[PDB]
Amino acid sequence: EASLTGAGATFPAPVYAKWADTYQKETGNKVNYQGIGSSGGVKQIIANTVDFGASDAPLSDEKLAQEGLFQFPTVIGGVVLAVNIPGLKSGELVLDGKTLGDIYLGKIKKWDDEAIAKLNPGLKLPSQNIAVVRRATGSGTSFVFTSYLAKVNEEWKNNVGTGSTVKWPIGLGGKGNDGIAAFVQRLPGAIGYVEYAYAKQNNLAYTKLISADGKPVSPTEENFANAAKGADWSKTFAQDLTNQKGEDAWPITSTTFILIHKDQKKPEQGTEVLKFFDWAYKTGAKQANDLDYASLPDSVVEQVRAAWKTNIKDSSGKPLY
Ligand SMILES: [Cl-]
Repeated sequence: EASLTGAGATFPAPVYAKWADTYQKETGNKVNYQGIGSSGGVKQIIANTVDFGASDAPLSDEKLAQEGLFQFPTVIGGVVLAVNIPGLKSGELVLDGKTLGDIYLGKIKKWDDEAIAKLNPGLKLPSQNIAVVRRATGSGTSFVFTSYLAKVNEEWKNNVGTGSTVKWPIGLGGKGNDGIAAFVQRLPGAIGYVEYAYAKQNNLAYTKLISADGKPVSPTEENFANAAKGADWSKTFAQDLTNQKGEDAWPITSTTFILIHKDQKKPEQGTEVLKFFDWAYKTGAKQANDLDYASLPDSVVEQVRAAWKTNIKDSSGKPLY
């Protein structure tokens, strides 16, 4: 029986927590996961204060080598826009990239604006003020969201850019994916970006979006998976899943990563960390789908196992997988 600690991204916390609970019920091993945001996860693993870190933003090959870290992907999720709009039911409103960016730039202030009406011919939109919400500190969800905005709105790209943190043009700060969810729920007229599970599990309304190919698409497990169908995983785990071509490709999709040290000074802990994740790939797919996270293809989990044998070892150089 092992006692393990992980910390980082809130984007996948719902599935890591469920995996952890089930794993304990079946093997007795205990995994404690702290959802503190991707930046804190990177800082904590580098500081050796946790057995494993978690970040939705991938570290470059050079940064990994500099810190003696190894990175591997777990699941595929999707970022959606949770909204609190009077009269409209969930999934009713459609936004495109350009207009979404204009809302986040503060150019569009009301829900019945001409640009939103044009995208929604049949809807009776309210004259409600839009209340924009965003993340309070360094966030992996913010990284994928701003990575998307920079591709579809040039003004955003040139003045604000992409990052785990950016100089937000407008918007109240919410802490964690759960904080943005709670803000949307209490604020009539609100719009906030969150990983899908955070909107669905809290019964929040969300919008549809226009794919890179120009078609309206709904956010679903299958549609997040579709956005990764063209990913050449064999080249690198650090795949960009925003604004991808293809039928029913959710435009704001992303995978997420686990970081661990290659030279394990507590080899028993590392050995157990790998067993937890392997068990998850082997048996946890139903738990991931129940939460609407798409599973990585078997080919990718095989890449991860092969890489574990080659990179994770004790101080004498013995492989831990
Ligand atoms: Cl936060």
